[PDB]
Amino acid sequence: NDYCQHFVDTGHRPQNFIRDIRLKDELIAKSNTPPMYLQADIEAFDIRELTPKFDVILLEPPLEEYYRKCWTWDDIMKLEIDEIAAPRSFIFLWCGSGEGLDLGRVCLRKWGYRRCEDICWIKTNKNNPLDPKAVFQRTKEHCLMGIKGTVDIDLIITEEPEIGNIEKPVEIFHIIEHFCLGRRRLHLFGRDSTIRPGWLTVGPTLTNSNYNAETYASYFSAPNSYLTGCTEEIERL
Amino acid sequence: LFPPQWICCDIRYLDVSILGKFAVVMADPPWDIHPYGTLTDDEMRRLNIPVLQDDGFLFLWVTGRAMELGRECLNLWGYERVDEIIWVKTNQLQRIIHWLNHGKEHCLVGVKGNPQGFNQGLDCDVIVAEVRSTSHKPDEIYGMIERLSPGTRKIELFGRPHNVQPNWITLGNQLDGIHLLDPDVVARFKQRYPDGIISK
Ligand SMILES: Nc1ncnc2c1ncn2[C@@H]1O[C@H](CN(CCNc2ncnc3c2ncn3[C@@H]2O[C@H](CO)[C@@H](O)[C@H]2O)CC[C@H](N)C(=O)O)[C@@H](O)[C@H]1O
Repeated sequence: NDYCQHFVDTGHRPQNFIRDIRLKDELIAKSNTPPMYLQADIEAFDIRELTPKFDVILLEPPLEEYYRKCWTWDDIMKLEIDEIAAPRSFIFLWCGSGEGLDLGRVCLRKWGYRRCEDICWIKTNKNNPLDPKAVFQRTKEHCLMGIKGTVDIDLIITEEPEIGNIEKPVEIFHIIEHFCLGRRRLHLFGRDSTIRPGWLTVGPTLTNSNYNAETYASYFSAPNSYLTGCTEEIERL
Repeated sequence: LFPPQWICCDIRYLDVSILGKFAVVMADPPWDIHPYGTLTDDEMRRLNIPVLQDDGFLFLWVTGRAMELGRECLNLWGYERVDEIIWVKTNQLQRIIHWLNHGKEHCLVGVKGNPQGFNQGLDCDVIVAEVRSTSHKPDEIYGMIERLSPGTRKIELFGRPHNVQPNWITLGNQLDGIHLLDPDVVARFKQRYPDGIISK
């Protein structure tokens, strides 16, 4: 059965027809720092104030293409991500499906990472059967994984969200957390709706803030400076 | 011609200028990713892709670090990457098969020049199709390529015998001999290769 032909015939995307650990999530949840968040206009904001250096950065700038303030790849590329990333650390960069697939890789290289996974968010249209340069209908987005220093699959499948909904699948958080990469986790351009235990969310649309660098850093003082996020908390007194 | 045509060769040494111009180029190169016969990064860069097209599309399979290197070659060869096809690899029951398990392979889409009269936007950028033998890419890509550019000349690089299709010329070192029917090509091949085959 040719699902490409079927989509030409009927409009049902080929991905519509793809068919179809607990203890770990529990250790992740016990290990999680309280959610912390900070309203900041990131164009105007000195990210160096975000300390300590992060083990994981999730970067979700609002691209023009999500809306059919927007950030161009010009703005993104000028972010000083490398000044807040721990010497060994990871980045997850949402790149969309256009030129971001190329310009996001330049970014990763500019900030000192190499790509090790290309995670694809494939969008079904079961409930509802173009860029000028596009050759094809674009039905997916890419989240690039980068590493600097020395169970899950690289696909997320969900239904296409309603128009004007720019939220990315919460599954990206489970994939990141299941890598057990460290507990300093930063979400740049997160939102009220994305705040989440074990994460520091920084974005311009947050309506409240509770971030305090000293308080935040106290979650990772000894004996907890090197925990992976997937181990039992270290016993005290 | 129109039926399948092919040329067993080493694509490094074939004077591909004898083949003329194609509306679409597809390639599945044996990138030297860190087992069974590869091309070095420099050999890949030096491939004489630029003579194959004036205006049209390149389809370039990539995996691993070829995702970045293939973008280099793609740009060096004179293309702009305008799309990226994802083949979701399934079994016969439509279930998906370092840090993450890989459920897919990638096919970069480059444009060169200004193509006109292609039916852009008929297919979507996701393929869902059954894994066959190792490295055997899905046949759906030929239907997508045919709807996009019906009846035009097309050329596949690093094809195996099962890759040969109508309107395509397949080059690869595991093809059986030389099978050419387009008289223009037959004439240019006999001029350049009177005694049959050469190197460097
Ligand atoms: N100098 C030369 N001149 C002319 N021909 C040459 C020259 N050298 C070599 N050849 C011939 O090219 C052909 C190349 N085939 C190999 C193409 N690449 C790849 N190899 C290996 N794994 C690949 C891969 N792609 C994707 N994966 C996936 O990745 C994982 C492991 O990496 C796995 O999960 C894989 O699944 C082309 C296949 C052809 N499209 C089909 O559809 O069968 C083959 O015949 C060679 O002799």
